[PDB]
Amino acid sequence: ETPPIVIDNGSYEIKFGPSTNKKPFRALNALAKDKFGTSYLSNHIKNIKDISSITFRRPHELGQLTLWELESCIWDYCLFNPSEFDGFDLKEGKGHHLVASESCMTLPELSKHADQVIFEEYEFDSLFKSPVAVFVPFTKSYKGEMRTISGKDESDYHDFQLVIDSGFNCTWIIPVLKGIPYYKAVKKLDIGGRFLTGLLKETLSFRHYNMMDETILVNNIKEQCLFVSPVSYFDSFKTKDKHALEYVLPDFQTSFLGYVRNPRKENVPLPEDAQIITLTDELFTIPETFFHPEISQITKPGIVEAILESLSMLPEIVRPLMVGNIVCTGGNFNLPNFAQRLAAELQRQLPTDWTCHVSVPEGDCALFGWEVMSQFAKTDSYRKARVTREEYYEHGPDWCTKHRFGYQNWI
Amino acid sequence: SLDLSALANFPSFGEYDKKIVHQINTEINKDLEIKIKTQPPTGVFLANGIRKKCLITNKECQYFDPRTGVPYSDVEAYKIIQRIQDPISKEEDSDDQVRFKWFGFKNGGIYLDLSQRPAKGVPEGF
Amino acid sequence: ASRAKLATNRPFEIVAGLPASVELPNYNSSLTHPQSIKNSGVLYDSLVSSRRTWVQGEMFELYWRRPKKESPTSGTIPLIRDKMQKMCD
Amino acid sequence: MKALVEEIDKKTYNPDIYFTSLSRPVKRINYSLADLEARLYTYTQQEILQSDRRFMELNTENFSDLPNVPTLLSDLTGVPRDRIESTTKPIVLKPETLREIQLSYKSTKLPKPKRKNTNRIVALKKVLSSKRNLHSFLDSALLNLMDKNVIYHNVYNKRYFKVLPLITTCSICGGYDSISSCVNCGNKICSVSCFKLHNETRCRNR
Amino acid sequence: SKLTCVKNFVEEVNKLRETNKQLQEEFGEASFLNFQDANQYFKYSNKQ
Amino acid sequence: EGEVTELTPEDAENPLGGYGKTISHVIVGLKSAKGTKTLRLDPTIYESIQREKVSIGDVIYIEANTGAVKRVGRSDAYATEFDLETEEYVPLPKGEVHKKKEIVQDVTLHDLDVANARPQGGQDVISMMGQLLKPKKTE
Ligand SMILES: Nc1ncnc2c1ncn2[C@@H]1O[C@H](COP(=O)(O)OP(=O)(O)O)[C@@H](O)[C@H]1O
Ligand code: BEF
Ligand SMILES: [Mg+2]
Ligand SMILES: [Zn+2]
Ligand SMILES: [Zn+2]
Repeated sequence: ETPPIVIDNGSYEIKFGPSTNKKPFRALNALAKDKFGTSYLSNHIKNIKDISSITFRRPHELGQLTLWELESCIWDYCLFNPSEFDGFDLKEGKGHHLVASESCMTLPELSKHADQVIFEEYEFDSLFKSPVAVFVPFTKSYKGEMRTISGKDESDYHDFQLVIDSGFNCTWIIPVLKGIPYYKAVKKLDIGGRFLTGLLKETLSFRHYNMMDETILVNNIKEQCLFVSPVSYFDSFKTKDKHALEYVLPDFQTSFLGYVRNPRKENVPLPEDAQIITLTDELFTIPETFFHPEISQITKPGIVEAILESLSMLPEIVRPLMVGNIVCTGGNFNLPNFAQRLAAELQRQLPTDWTCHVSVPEGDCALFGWEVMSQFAKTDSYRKARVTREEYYEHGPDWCTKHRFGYQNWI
Repeated sequence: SLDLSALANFPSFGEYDKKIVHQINTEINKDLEIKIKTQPPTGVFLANGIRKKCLITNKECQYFDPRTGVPYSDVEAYKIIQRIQDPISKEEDSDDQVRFKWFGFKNGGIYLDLSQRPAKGVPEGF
Repeated sequence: ASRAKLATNRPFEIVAGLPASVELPNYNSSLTHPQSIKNSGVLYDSLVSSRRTWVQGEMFELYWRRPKKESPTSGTIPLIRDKMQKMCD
Repeated sequence: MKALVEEIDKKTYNPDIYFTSLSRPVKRINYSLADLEARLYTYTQQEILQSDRRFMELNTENFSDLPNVPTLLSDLTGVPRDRIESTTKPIVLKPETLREIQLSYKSTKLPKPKRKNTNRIVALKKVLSSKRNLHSFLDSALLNLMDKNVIYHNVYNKRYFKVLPLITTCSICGGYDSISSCVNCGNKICSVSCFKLHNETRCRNR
Repeated sequence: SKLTCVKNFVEEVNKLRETNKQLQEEFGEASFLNFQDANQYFKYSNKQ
Repeated sequence: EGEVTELTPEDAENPLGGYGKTISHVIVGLKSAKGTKTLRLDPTIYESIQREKVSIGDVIYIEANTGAVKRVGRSDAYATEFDLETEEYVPLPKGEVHKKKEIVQDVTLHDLDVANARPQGGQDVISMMGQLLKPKKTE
């Protein structure tokens, strides 16, 4: 007997840990090399001093985990090394129940490869993996603390729920019906954290000096200071000076990472040798791409279009309940005023009869997927659903990915 | 009300079969009105009142298939068309059943039954 | 040949001017808003094409064709009639 | 105030058309043989294709991966590579990677090896020695036409394209109080400073 | 003024109100909680 | 009240049903801060719409008490549709599309007397000529 091990293979950070553990760990799934060829791995990337031109190699080419080599390296580093990761150590893998996560639309061959390697090479006793939206309805099984907002004012899983999974790669609209996503109505919003970081790079480089290479600097900027307009783009643009902020550039002799200051608030003076970049419009004009892709000259339909289409493609009888039970998750949703604005726009688009209740977890929304996945893993539903090592051995390798987990079973 | 019974039929985190996807498409099709520009030709008669000639048999067409819109002369014609449809003859010697396949020829294509027994004397691999 | 060059990545290929694939069509997986066979007519087009081709195809080597019109070429019609003998249907 | 009597010419007058108009200063003329050739040979398809290519370019993180975009875009859309390379104007694994992994091995310490042989183990080596890119997977015949088209395309929106209103902002600073279109290429500007910036750096007709 | 139709409105309102009373008796304890059943949401929507 | 999204006039199911144009009900779609509603209107309300010159996107205001249609203006959403245009852009109405309010006012008896003596109704030329006249007190 052993508690299941849960790992969330993020395309930008990996959230993993034993089911008994309270809070998960972090693992930047990216192989880096600096200008002088010295290569950094996983959390070593956070330890870089030559920020300027560090190049990031990743296993997820386009949201699809293609290159196994670095995936295996990162897995082995995070699973084996106990010293950095609070003593957690996957001794040898055999006789360990593993619940994992993957991109909601993975190629059948890629999923076959994934199941084959994770089963034969790692030799786990049992394995489950699926998109986080599959685990989202299970939130009923535990007393979660998730704040909720309604758009019309200022048996261990929920049968009807709609999941918006906004991560590093892409924003997914995944409606799940009684724990199986309605895969023909699944719609992908191509906007995501990678795009948003690139747009930050672009607009910083246009308005100020060229920051096109300063990957970790712009990432720290994005972490420190972005927000969606509380009402509309016009409202934020009118008071740009009132809500203006300045970000202090990193000083390699004192701080490899920069930081943001609020000019209005009283704070310590900056040294005269420190270069400062003021942000007055890019704070809100960049996040507004989500609702108005024309702003950043993108022909794709936006988030409200995508959500309304996904609602439309659903069965008529169930779609109002799906509207009422929409839940938001992912790294991107943590940025302020995104959930409120999305709820307001969604209610404004829908007929007055229906009401939308939007619930987003408090705190860092990226960690929510790991939490709900773990709380699901400790339920009888996981015990019934899970597939065993010998049962995989009995079937030919395509059988598992084509029946147990992958989209192919339905479509 | 019947949709609620259909909803209970929907997969419930189990091992359910593809047939649901047909219902899914049924709901999906409801998204918008169909902007069919030009209505397809219908019926068994020409504009002058003369009966159409069967494409299968060259007999004068007697009936018209409302689902596919292919007019047919006789029951045999309809059956042959249906066998062209339903490629997997779900009887579930099964491979010996008439299996029409389409072969592309210079400037056009023809339907060929791979179960056709060729003339006596064909070599191995014919 | 002048038929519209199919948009990239369609789940079908245009063979002999018609949408076809080597594998058996999986409409249910691939189509969200399938037009009826009535709406498509692809089957109809295929059938007409098939029959016409069988009337005009390369199966048997062609040897005589009615000449596309005091030209003596009219007088050759009875000669070509007599050069063959008549046999039953 | 207002002219109650107007004189008109029956040739020039109609309600359809109202028109009025005025180091050597002269209109620029474009010696672009490519553009002239295009003119004689001939959102639009080219415009949306360029916008999509710009979107995909902006999505990618590392600058060194920029000249690998056209192959990926051709594989994803299905369009020929030469068409996107020429008509549209923009803006991996080696044994050395194995050596870097060997250097990366120094962090991991715990795992221990073993020995066995079978063709299953040969295939186990084969997956762990692929060294092939997502482009190879998409071009691979094992990924079927229906599977590929469903997975990439079906998740894209097909009927709704814009249901929020349309918001135009300054091309330099995003302002909206006043807007006008520059005489040289028709992109939209809001202020004199933005006009000077568009003329010096931005404007694309020069 | 003599042919006003107030009785027709009142009668139809009472027939609706008695149908609604029967439906409320059938449903039981009505609530505005988040719906997890199609039947419950349908009945609440019909009530409103 | 709200912003018009759709306006699809319908004719009678049979041409013999009515006279002349034989215009049946009109369907209008209004948008508010709390959602949208599709309304079915009388042909008289459609005539009022035609009189007020309402197009798609204009914020309107219909009183079921009398059947009077008012054109508030254009939505602020479409403010930047054209970079030079004379249009009174107005924000999207707050609250629900169909809001019922109880109005309380204090009116004098003399106010009623004046209203009866000098009514403001009528759109005839005679009405306009009387409107231009000074409001002299009469016994
Ligand atoms: N404090 C923050 N502020 C804004 N965005 C954040 C913050 N923390 C994380 N993110 C976003 O979350 C993304 C990573 O989310 P993650 O859960 O790793 O998604 P995925 O599952 O796609 O890997 C990053 O790209 C980043 O843009
Ligand atoms: F790993 Be993710 F959701 F891009
Ligand atoms: Mg994720
Ligand atoms: Zn400007
Ligand atoms: Zn210009």
